[PDB]
Amino acid sequence: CGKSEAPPPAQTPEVGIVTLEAQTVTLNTELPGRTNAFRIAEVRPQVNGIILK
Amino acid sequence: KVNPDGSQVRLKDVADVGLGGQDYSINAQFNGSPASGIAIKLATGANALD
Repeated sequence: CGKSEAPPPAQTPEVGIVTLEAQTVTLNTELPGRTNAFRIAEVRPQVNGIILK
Repeated sequence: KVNPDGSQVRLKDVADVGLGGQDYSINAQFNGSPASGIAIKLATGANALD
């Protein structure tokens, strides 16, 4: 008639303690853009006439 | 808005985003302490004791 079920306690192990200290780090930032030629010349004529060749 | 040369405007330059309340009309407190809760009514035809 009842009078049972003794509760045991727990220990809860396996905690991952990791410490941290100050440091010196450099900061960067990504910026989007395009690539362009170093020098590009569009060939344009300076006379009048028919392209023969 | 993004231009073809890469310049752009994101949704942190015109606004500030955060998790807030859906409605700010009604607010409760309990003995001065900040509190919220749900008020429960009863469907008609059902017993209020069970």
